[PDB]
Amino acid sequence: ERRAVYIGALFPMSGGWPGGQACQPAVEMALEDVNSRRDILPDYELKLIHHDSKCDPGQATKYLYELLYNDPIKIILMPGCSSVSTLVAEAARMWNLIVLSYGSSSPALSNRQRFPTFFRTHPSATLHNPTRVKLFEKWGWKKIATIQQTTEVFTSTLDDLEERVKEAGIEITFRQSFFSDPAVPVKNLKRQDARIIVGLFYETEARKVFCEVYKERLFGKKYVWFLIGWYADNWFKIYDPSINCTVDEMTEAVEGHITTEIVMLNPANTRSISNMTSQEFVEKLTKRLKRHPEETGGFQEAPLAYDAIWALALALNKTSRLEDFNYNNQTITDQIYRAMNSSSFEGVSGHVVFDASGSRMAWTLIEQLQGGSYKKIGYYDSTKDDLSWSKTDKWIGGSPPADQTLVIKTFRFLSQK
Amino acid sequence: PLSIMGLMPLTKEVAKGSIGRGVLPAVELAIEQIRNESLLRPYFLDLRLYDTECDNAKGLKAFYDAIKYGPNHLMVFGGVCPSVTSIIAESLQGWNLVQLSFAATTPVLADKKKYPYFFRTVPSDNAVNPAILKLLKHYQWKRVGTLTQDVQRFSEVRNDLTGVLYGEDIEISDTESFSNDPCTSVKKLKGNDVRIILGQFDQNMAAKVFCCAYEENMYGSKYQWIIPGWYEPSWWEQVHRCLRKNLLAAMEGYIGVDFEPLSSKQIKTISGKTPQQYEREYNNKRSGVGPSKFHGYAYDGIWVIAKTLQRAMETLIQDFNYTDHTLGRIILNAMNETNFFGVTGQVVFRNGERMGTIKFTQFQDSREVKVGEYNAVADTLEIINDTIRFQGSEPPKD
Ligand SMILES: NC[C@H](CC(=O)O)c1ccc(Cl)cc1
Repeated sequence: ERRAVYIGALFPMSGGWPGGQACQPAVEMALEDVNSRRDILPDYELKLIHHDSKCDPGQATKYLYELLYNDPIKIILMPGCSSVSTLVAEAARMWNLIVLSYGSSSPALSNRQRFPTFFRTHPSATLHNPTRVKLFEKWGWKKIATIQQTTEVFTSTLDDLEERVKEAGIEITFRQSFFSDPAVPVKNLKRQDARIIVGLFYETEARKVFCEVYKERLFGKKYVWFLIGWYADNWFKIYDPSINCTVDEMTEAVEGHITTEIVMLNPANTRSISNMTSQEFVEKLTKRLKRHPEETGGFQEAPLAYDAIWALALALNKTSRLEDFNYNNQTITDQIYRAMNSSSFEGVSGHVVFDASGSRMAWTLIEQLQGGSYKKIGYYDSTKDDLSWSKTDKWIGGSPPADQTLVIKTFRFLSQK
Repeated sequence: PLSIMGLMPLTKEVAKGSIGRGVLPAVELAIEQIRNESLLRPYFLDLRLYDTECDNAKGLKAFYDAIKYGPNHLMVFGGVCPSVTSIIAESLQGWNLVQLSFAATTPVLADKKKYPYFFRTVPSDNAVNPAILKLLKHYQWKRVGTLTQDVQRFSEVRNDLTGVLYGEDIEISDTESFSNDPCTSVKKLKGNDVRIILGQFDQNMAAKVFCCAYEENMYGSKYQWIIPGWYEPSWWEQVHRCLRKNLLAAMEGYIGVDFEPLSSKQIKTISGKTPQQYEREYNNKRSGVGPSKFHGYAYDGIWVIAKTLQRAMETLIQDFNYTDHTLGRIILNAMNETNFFGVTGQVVFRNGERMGTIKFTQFQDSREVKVGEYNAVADTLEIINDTIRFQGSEPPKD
């Protein structure tokens, strides 16, 4: 009785960021909740056709071919990580499709003249940069180093960090990059005497970077690392056959490094459009999962997928027209684009708004690894300039280290005897 | 009928269409000669050309349409712009296709764990590192500095250079890297007494680097620059901080390094002709189309495709519906065995990478002149005397 409308999806179950493991049951939950309600789509039905993209553009290309050239006509695609998202979003203008990501954080995906029909619920990764500049200004650091991986997400984050950090009077003295092997840039960092290091790379690559860091002795009391807080909580103890450094050596190779992450979940206990608070959502998701939340990848991005499905459903209800969609005409797709561009509703992850800048969240969690575990050491709100410092960060010597130790004009005095 | 998927920019609207339009006469000559001599006895080579305007969207659309609507293609041939080439090359393994490019020179494609089915007849731009190593050994320059722009291609070229020198006794004294303005970094290079500088930067940044070198007085009789040579001809006066006389005074004597278009021997190639005769017939075939640099590499690529299809049919079952893993593996193992003297030298593959000749060129008074070659198969560097010169009497020493 209800005419089924189809959406395509690509969930990364492995690879750089295995977010599919916890963002796919969230999409299942959201689809069930929006199909049970008779107010949203009284005559249609949202159905899902998904593939495991493994977060690499090759299998993503194969599965995009299988999606766009098979039985059900799709009205929207939902890619996962930033690579697949960029590929699909720059390839989807030929088929006149809308692309709505849930876990894509590449600052380069904010270019409207290049990705014209692209939406996302994930915040842009430029939000970590003001937090990093604030932590540099607080601790009085003026010259930092970088070791990134040459993926467009990290390149864009580093560019934005550059124009941010140049605005407050801080300079990036040394820039290193690598595609699949970090040994050479790590030893160049060691040979160049870098102190404050900002690493922009995935976890399965952070393990290799830090094996090479341990073999170079680029750690201890003189070096401070600024990583990304979206890795697993035991990413350094995980057995990995590609690295030679054992677990006990790597546990001390990375010790006292700062990480930043966004909250992604509404801290208040008010009820959203789905009539469900954040606690009930998290509890239902945990009951729906197969393993514990701490070891299920992508648990912190499930509300983003929930809100993405709900926003898609609300924008389709605003137009309520669908089976007349084919990959040739531009009327239905730009109608849905105009419907989504003006979306505004209270989701499980806050006020969901599809703005161009991609920054609808404000609070940034700041952590530090102390004794093999992460401990929160502050919060930051970039707009109102609020730093809810908790005074918990530890250091070897009570005070944070300093790069480029300064000269000291010591006087010589006549011997008093 | 052995259908081949040909992807290359043929559209006039794109600037890179010049490459495809100048290459087409060479591939036409090669296929017509293969048909005349009838190398593939019962079959015939069918090259299907699908236009990709170097847009990732249009390139992926053309690839998909050729996969679905077109015939059962055995291989992919072409790929000129790096974006589309990377997109296709990473995904080839899903359709068990094998690509052979002739214009994609980026060093990232050399990774045979992300691009297992990709091959190249043109030397990548990180194959100039052993050439530079032999050039350094030729003048006893055992201490060099580097100035590297921080994008992917140059970062990978530098990360390969540092591994080429490992084992030798050439130590990289100072290592530098810049993103937007190199002035801050040329000062750090000067403040450490670096005499020989290996630069890996772009064409627009080269003018800035040479202006900052003139201001820092990093030139003259005791400094040597070794920068890439793939810059377009007359790239200095096209720029419009330092007036052109100082820019020319700062860049006089830099040694560019780049691959060589055609061979200079007279030994008969696999086609039965010599490189001079091939160049003559190519130049008299195309009437007004602009001459490209990859026409010899396209000739060699078509001959490689013909020979590998021949030696793959020799070991043979033959149908290919993009599901045949065995046929893909057979074509891979047959392509690994390519060894013949083409028009651009001997065609040998080392893990998908062509072992060719890298030429050296030196910016004399107002023009670049050839000053030597490096044959990577024999690992020999010969410097054409009477050409290379230095502002001082002897080569500048570190
Ligand atoms: N949602 C998290 C996001 C996913 C992505 O950018 O593909 C991410 C960004 C960076 C890292 Cl290191 C790990 C994960």
